[PDB]
Amino acid sequence: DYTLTREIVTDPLNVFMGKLNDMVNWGRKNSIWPYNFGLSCCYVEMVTSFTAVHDVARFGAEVLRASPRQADLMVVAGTCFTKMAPVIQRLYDQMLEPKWVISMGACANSGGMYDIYSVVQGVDKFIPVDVYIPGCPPRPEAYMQALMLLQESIGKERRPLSWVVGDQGVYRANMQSERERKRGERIAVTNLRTPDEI
Amino acid sequence: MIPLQHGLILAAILFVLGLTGLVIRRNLLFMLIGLEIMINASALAFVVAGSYWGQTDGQVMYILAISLAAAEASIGLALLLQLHRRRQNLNIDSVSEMRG
Amino acid sequence: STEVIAHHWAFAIFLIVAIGLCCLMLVGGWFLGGRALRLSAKFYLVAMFFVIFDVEALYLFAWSTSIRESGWVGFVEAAIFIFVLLAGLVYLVRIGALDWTP
Amino acid sequence: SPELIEILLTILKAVVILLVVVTCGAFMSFGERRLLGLFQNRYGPNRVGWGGSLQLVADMIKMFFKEDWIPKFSDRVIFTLAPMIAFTSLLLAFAIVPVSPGWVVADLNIGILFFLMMAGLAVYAVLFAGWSSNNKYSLLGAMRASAQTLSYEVFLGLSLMGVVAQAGSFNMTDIVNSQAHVWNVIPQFFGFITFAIAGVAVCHRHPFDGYHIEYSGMKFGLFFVGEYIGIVTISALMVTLFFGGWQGPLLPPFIWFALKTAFFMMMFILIRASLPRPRYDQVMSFGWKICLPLTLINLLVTAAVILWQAQ
Amino acid sequence: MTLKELLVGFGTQVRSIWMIGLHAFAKRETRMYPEEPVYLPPRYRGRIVLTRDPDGEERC
Amino acid sequence: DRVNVIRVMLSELFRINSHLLYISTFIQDVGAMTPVFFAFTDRQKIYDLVEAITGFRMHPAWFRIGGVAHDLPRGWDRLLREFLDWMPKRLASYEKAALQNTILKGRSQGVAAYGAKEALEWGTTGAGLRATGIDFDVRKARPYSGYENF
Ligand SMILES: CCCCCCCCCCCCCCCCCC(=O)OC[C@H](COP(=O)(O)OCCN)OC(=O)CCCCCCCCCCCCCCCCC
Ligand SMILES: C/C=C(/C)[C@H](O)[C@H](C)/C=C(C)\C=C/C/C(C)=C\Cc1[nH]c(OC)c(OC)c(=O)c1C
Ligand code: SF4
Repeated sequence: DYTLTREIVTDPLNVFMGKLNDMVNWGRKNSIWPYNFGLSCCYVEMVTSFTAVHDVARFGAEVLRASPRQADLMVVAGTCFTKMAPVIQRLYDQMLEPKWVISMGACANSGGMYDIYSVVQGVDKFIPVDVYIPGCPPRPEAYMQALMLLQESIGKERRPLSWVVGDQGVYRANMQSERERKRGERIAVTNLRTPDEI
Repeated sequence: MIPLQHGLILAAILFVLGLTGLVIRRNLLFMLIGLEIMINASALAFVVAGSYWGQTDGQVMYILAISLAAAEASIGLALLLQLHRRRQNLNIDSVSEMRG
Repeated sequence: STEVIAHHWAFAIFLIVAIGLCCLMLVGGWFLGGRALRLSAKFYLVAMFFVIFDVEALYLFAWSTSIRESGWVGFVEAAIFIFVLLAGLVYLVRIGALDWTP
Repeated sequence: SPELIEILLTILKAVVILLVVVTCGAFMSFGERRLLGLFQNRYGPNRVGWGGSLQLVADMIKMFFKEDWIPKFSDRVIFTLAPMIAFTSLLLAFAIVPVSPGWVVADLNIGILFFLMMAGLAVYAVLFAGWSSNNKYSLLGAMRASAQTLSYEVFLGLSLMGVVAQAGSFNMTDIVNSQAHVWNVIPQFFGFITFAIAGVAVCHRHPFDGYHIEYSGMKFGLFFVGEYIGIVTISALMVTLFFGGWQGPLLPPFIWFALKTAFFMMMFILIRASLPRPRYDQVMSFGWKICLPLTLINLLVTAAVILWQAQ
Repeated sequence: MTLKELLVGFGTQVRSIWMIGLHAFAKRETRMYPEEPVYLPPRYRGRIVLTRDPDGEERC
Repeated sequence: DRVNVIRVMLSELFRINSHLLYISTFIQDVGAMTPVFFAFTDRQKIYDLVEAITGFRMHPAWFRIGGVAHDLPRGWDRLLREFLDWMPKRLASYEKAALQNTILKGRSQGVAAYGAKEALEWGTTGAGLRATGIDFDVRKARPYSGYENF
């Protein structure tokens, strides 16, 4: 099952064009350039993930450009304030295709604990979001897990290869949700370690 | 194999084209550009003349020519900066107050 | 000689293939993918210093390749040249022309 | 005819040198990532391929299939023109380097002079990128960077003039043949350090590093690969000018050239990873007040020593 | 500037270069997620569950 | 007393975490890159201890009205001893590698300086007030939570 934005359609993918599309998606998922955007706590956990004790560089995502033109992925790592919501919208509009959005934290997901007059309740109110991460803050390894989720989503999509030949239509993959996928093993947990130990 | 007349013809053509660029343009920047075209064309003429005779005299006068060109560029661009600072425009007939 | 014309051909092919590869990968970058104040005079000052001292540098370029045949008199002339150049440089430094901050 | 065979062999050697140095620059960027990881107690990119060696191909594919974006109210020709300047100037600066006896592109009688022409033409990339972006922030940043690289370019040839004076010629074969007994790093040590500083600064490397916040896709790739091509160029130049070139006692000469060049590239990596960044005016003062008189005094002392031995 | 502080600065740059070069030979501090499983303390606050009593019903 | 000692322990641990982040970010603002990676490794050691104590890294939410949430786990002293053995050599290494560099000194010394009067009239407290020589720490002038015992 696939989603069009230019709807619900089927997989359209000839075998040579599919192979080149596979290599294009492979090169796109194996090189993701996030935008250096410092909002709040979750950005500090992102730069914790970037450092040597964690080494997100192994996935080829250590670039962290300061310009929206060079960067591909927008990580909303913090609260969407009413003053910074046009700033986030302009920074998203100043990006280039392909563009992916990862919302770090309950602030970026839904507004989090701050149901307040000066906070936008989630960045998905006005920009599309590819991957959400819960946590306040999510740990750096959760950020890497969402990075592999984004890589899996990129490796299955079918973007147009060229702007002169082909269907100019964004083909995102309706992946199986992680809750239903991991319900087979999360329920089977019986005994955990007692909290008195370390 | 290359005639000397061809080299001086090319140098003369570049020089007189630089003369057009100096005359027909009111902008002082293009006037300095045309001046540099003329002095570089005359330096090309000296190099052609020295290369015909097999002597380094043309290259020595070329070195003197480009030294003059560099220093003239410095002075002319400083004067252009002063004109733009104190008049906010580069019109060369705006600086025409002294006459008669 | 065959060696000199062969190396001229090699240099020409080097330049042509470099330019062709660079513009070709420009063409490949453009072809693929789907669509969606007043400055200060200090810049002029340091640039004009650079130009003047590059002409002094070209004179020293001409000198340095032929020190052996010019003899000691060439060393004396270049010493006067370099002393004048250093006097000009000290003049520029001391009056705060080369100091970027005021 | 044997003449055409020799011509074709020379052309093949030249194009082999060209693809080798371009691939070496790209893999040197990959080695930048890996060696920064090694210096910073981590791994760097080591998942895309065997040991991470296929990260470069994926990155180049990503920059190839990125949507190109020339700004709407920019100057198209100048904006696209700055990256071919930044690539081709340093590539043709590498073009004069003799990597091995017989494996030379062109035995130009100017040589290091031709490197000086290419280094002079290299500043137009920064200036054109600043102006053509139609951004006053990029304009100010490129004005500062171009003033930096002019103030450090003004003594580049004067640093090289000690090696030129000791060789007695502008040809690089004579330069690498005059280092048979002793390498030029020993007499021209002050020239060596001034040339190293100037070569780092004209390549806009750390700690001499915005005017790139408007480029994206393959133009940014052009700028960056041209910068690494310049790194390889400066390393090979200092190998050929101060460390004997290809000359070595035991190993084949190309192995010596590659080992010295790789040592100088890893010195580039260490210089970026170690030193912090000085302020703009401090860099200006160091480039004007210190380096230029040092090169002048070095040239004077070199000439005095050369004329002293030849009584 | 004064030659003394210039030489001291050059020596300090050499010291920083040598210290990073010594760091090049050290052992990696990278915890290799996801190949290396991330150790978490027993009382770490993550995914929320509802448990069961030893009889077998739901505790809530 | 045990509540006071526990809260002092966690406050000092988070103070070391914040100071490590501050020093690394200042050094990165000057231009050196490696100390931010090394200081975040040290912050990961701190986060290991804090995860063992409370159950979270950044916002433990562990203090309570009248005490703390849970008790100290069985074996926290091993992690604290490991951290106290890990820190000082690395801190001296950070000083030698970046904080004694003369380029960093030229960038940072004498920049945005103010005396005690400017700190007092603007309400600046902390290191900005104690760099003026005004010895005013809340932990010593108006003590709280058992800081007198240390
Ligand atoms: C292909 C191979 C090439 C690879 C690279 C190898 C060479 C790297 C060269 C890097 C050059 C960096 C130059 C930096 C110059 C900085 C000058 C400056 O002004 O620095 C500021 C600092 C303080 O300035 P000051 O005015 O005194 O401040 C008072 C106000 N607070 O002033 C100071 O701290 C004074 C000291 C400045 C630096 C002195 C020179 C250091 C050179 C770099 C270290 C080289 C180590 C050996 C490298 C390998 C050699 C084989
Ligand atoms: C082959 C072409 C390319 C573009 C390559 O893909 C790579 C990306 C090139 C290079 C030169 C590698 C590394 C430099 C870099 C872009 C970032 C390091 C970094 N990393 C951080 O986090 C870990 C930071 O902390 C916030 C930083 O400040 C800094 C500065
Ligand atoms: S979700 Fe929590 S940790 Fe993240 S920015 Fe919001 S308050 Fe901070």
